[PDB]
Amino acid sequence: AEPNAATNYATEAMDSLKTQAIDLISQTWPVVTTVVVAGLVIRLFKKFSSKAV
Amino acid sequence: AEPNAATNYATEAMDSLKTQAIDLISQTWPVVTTVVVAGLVIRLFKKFSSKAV
Repeated sequence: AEPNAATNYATEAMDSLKTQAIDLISQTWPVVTTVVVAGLVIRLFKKFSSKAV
Repeated sequence: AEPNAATNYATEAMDSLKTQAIDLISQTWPVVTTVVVAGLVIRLFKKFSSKAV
């Protein structure tokens, strides 16, 4: 009753904070994917210079 | 006889005041239990923010 109804409202804002934290981390994934675009494209250019040496 | 019968009527209202004071304190216990519902639910939310830091 007393802590049961209090944990019903608390669980509602906790699951909206779980879904919106998964959205914020979904903006993190494409940013580190673009950092790996600089790593793979620049390091393939280093393969151009080393292979011609 | 004289203070003995006087203390019989006085003891009757004293034991009705003991039982009804135990009832009034039984309304006090669930009110401080709801204050501990704010302490444990709010302080578990503070555990959410501190654990993500």
